[PDB]
Amino acid sequence: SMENFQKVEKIGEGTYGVVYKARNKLTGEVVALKKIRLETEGVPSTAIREISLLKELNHPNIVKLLDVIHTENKLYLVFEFLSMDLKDFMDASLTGIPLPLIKSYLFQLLQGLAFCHSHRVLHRDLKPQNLLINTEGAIKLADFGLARAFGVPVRTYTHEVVTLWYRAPEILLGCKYYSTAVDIWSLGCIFAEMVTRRALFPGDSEIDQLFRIFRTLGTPDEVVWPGVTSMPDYKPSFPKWARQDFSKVVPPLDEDGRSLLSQMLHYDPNKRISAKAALAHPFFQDVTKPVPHLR
Amino acid sequence: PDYHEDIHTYLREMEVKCKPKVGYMKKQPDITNSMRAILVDWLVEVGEEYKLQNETLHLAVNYIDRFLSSMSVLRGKLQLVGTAAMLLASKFEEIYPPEVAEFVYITDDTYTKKQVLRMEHLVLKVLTFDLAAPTVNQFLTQYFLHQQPANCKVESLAMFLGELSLIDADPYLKYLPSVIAGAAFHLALYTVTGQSWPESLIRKTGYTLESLKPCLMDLHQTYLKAPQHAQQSIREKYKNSKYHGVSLLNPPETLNL
Ligand SMILES: O=C1N=C(NCc2cccs2)S/C1=C/c1ccc2ncccc2c1
Ligand SMILES: [Mg+2]
Repeated sequence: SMENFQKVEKIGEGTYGVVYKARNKLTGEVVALKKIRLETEGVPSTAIREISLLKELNHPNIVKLLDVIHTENKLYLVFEFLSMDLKDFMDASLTGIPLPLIKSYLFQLLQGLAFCHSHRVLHRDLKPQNLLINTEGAIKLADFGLARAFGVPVRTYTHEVVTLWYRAPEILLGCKYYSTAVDIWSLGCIFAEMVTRRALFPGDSEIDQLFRIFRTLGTPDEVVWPGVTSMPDYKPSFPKWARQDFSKVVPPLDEDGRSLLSQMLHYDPNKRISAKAALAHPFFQDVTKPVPHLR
Repeated sequence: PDYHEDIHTYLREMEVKCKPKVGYMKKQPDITNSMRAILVDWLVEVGEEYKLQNETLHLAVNYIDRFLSSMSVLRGKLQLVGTAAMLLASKFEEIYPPEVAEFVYITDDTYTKKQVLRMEHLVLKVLTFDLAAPTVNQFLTQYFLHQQPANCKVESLAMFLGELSLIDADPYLKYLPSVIAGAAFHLALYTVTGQSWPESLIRKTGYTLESLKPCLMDLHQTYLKAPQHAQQSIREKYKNSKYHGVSLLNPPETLNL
């Protein structure tokens, strides 16, 4: 039961349920509690999926699930507590996030992500709000409520997926198959956001999102993305925007930074860099582990 | 191709950890193999009625066998375990799972909603929320990538044969999904094209024909005897054009090796 946990404060909602900060009254441990009220449709698929996958995934860059508690009107997930989410951190930072910290965070996220993909898990909601950081310099993937265990090869999965700003063009154009590449696209957007301090593609709708991506990466054609003109939601009326220099997209980034980002934001999912391959990109040659020096 | 090897290795790890107890039915006081066969055949019908993925069918059976491996159940409650298992599998695997009310409907007024919901919680507690189980299907789709070239009749027959193995705990509960999938694929490929388990899969899996023989011999018998089997929902399912009517094909009388 929740006799031993003292609720400190509500910190937000994400994907499903409400996340609280709490304290174990006996051990002192600070934890995060995700509450689920049992829509009487039983335990929700989002809870079912997050729990079995998070129990499979032990990695320094994936959030640690500590316990699962049922108090037969609710279901609690008990996580380790870190400091704050990456969105919190970026709103607080005038100052900027220094490059060595960006490199380090990106490096860790790719490790967390390669671990997911190697273990047949799509996260499908990678965004700053779902990435968690501590005082020591670590960053972890969290909120696996939209995740799933995929097969090889993939079949058609839920089309809803990924919050708009971070949503890969293959989902937007309605491809019947999507896979691991969609998590890479999302990390690309986050990479850019850490550097620019603003979201890369802040669309208010699907078409707005597509147009914002096109005005940065060029409208795709059959040479750059074989098959694209045949996709269900591709329209021949799409305006034809020219591709722009990556030195203009993320100006502070040096040669390797730009190279990695363009490989992460490649239109063709099959040609888009894997998280595993990205770990060896020369961008990371001088990677360290600085502290965020947050509060 | 990226992650395919890692995923295969990892699935080969998890099938061992997700394996039910081989001789649990002996320790079940009130239920039998035949009763479980009735239950599994019914799940096939449910899957057909609600147009569910085969993967969901396989997941449910794994949940059932793992649950029955630690909990004694009376014959009258076996179907409740089954219904709750199918519901969870649907929530795990399906884009659009059926509502709980639909699961209460196909029980035929046998159990109540509250009973189904409580059974869901019990199965979860007993399985400790570990629902991402490797299945025969998950290996089959991987094995299909080694065809030269892809043959749709071979795939359907493999899926068919792999599905038949779900019905009979004797002898298939002693074989891993990766092994049943191996035997199903070779047997399928041999029936349609006259070819055998390929060198490229020996490479990938490390299973040879010699290693698959024990399972392959059992599956050959089940296949030959499938029309006389008391449970028939799988033969009727794979009669349909959706699966290229592969259940209507003639099984071979010898396998050579
Ligand atoms: O923070 C978490 N967020 C989840 N879903 C999305 C949300 C982000 C922020 C509010 S809701 S699940 C989750 C678990 C968790 C674990 C440790 C934490 N440490 C510090 C701050 C938030 C934490 C959240
Ligand atoms: Mg018995």
